[PDB]
Amino acid sequence: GPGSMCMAKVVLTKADGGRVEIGDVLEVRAEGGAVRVTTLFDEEHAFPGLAIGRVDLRSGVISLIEEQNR
Amino acid sequence: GPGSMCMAKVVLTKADGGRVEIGDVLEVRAEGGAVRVTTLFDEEHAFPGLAIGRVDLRSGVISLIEEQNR
Repeated sequence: GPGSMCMAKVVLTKADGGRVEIGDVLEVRAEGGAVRVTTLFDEEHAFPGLAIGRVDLRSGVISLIEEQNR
Repeated sequence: GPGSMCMAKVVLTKADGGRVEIGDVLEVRAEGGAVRVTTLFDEEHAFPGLAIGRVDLRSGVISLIEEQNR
């Protein structure tokens, strides 16, 4: 199989108050105005006005929050 | 049954310019003015004026950056 590795899921909330979730994530990045997310299958996603809030390596979860410096 | 667990490292830099690294990280949390870091062995570290910059599950690496929202 693939051997030793780690992977996770991202969860976030829209300006509408709607929840959104992304599986099979290999990396997450906070830019100077947005959060970026990239999967095992090379799909990239990007969300303006977010920041990275919490990370958990036991559960395999990342939670994003709405940034307040903007 | 196989082990489902993962852990990371955290990397950051002090206001004195001193480089800092933390191993065996279980979870990380950005509060409204500080980052907190908790280990697999129930130790804890805390750092005011940081935010989470990157989370790289492929490598097991978390990177912190200086908060601009002060």
